[PDB]
Amino acid sequence: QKQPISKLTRATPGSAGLDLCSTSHTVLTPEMGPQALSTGIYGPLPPNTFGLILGRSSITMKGLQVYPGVIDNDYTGEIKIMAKAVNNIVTVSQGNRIAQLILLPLIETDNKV
Amino acid sequence: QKQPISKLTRATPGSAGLDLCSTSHTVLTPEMGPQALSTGIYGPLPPNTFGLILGRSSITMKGLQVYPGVIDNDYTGEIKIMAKAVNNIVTVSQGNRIAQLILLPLIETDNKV
Amino acid sequence: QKQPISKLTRATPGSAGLDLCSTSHTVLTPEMGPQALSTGIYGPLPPNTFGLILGRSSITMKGLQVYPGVIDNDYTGEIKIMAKAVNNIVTVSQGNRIAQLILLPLIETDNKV
Ligand SMILES: O=c1ccn([C@H]2C[C@H](O)[C@@H](COP(=O)(O)O)O2)c(=O)[nH]1
Ligand SMILES: O=c1ccn([C@H]2C[C@H](O)[C@@H](COP(=O)(O)O)O2)c(=O)[nH]1
Ligand SMILES: O=c1ccn([C@H]2C[C@H](O)[C@@H](COP(=O)(O)O)O2)c(=O)[nH]1
Repeated sequence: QKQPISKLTRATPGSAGLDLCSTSHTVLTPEMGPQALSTGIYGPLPPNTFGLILGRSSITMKGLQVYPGVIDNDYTGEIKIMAKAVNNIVTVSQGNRIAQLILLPLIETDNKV
Repeated sequence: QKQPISKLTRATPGSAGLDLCSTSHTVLTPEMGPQALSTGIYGPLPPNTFGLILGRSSITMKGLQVYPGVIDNDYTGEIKIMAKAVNNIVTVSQGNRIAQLILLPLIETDNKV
Repeated sequence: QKQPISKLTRATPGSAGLDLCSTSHTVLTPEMGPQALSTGIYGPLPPNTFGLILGRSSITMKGLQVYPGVIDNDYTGEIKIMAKAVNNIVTVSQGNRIAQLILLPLIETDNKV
């Protein structure tokens, strides 16, 4: 876009996740293995939070696996969805909502950096 | 059931997850792709929390993949486990503990709803 | 090791995850299904936290799936990474960073234990 994370929207007031759509039309087959789908949405995240990319249930049930992804607080690049056709040929259309971004507290530890 | 989430139990005091068993006997093959397993347990969740469904390690190691699922705070339907046989035929018996529900803080943002 | 979790390091100040490497050389094929990779790193976790094991994006994109794993607060054994070659033969070398440990708040409920 570059579009910030503040332009994502959430389905309902109770929704845990911010919806992420692909900006591309993409056809995916099982033998293709993981593919990085474009979102046009960019990091970074609110202070003291990090992000988790997870699939939507309807999409997962339709045979498209989204691999859990961690977005770091200070990531400033494009948020991509890591996706794979499980059994069937899977077609993603431009603007389909394919994943969700969940925001979570970033816990501070003394681990060396 | 309908059974609320307050009837789930946790393995040990330190357990992060609430145990979820299937209420059905189900046989799963790899070529079947994702299947939604019944739990008889229903949303909604404590205030300002959302839920994450994840597999148990022993089950995952036995060849049954549970796909991460997001339960929204205000979801009032039945919590299903999205499961797939990875390589082998997998048999689930009634009342086997197949997944776990982890509760997490729901972070409020200004994103449009 | 036995090495505590306090010896893990994080890539950048903003990194959500603590890096986990395999201590073994391991070759993984798709027909092998899930394998538990050794880390030499042991629980337990900071008070009132639990742990989530997730893959790294580059590794996932290279065809190695890490299955999400839950580390309980009071787990005192070795943290293993549950991994599977998706399509291709995957080779893991000693000390490759293959996964990440994310720490999360442990929410207290009244569920029976
Ligand atoms: O599903 C994902 C996973 C990661 N990333 C970006 C954000 C992360 O901050 C960065 C580095 O990822 P890791 O290799 O640390 O997981 O890659 C994504 O866009 N999507
Ligand atoms: O593994 C899952 C994922 C989702 N849901 C229910 C709860 C969610 O609030 C609802 C909508 O899911 P999403 O499509 O937003 O992920 O479906 C489940 O029961 N199990
Ligand atoms: O990916 C994983 C998942 C689990 N465990 C260990 C830590 C958990 O506390 C313990 C029991 O796991 P569950 O069966 O409750 O998920 O196994 C791991 O080392 N790695």
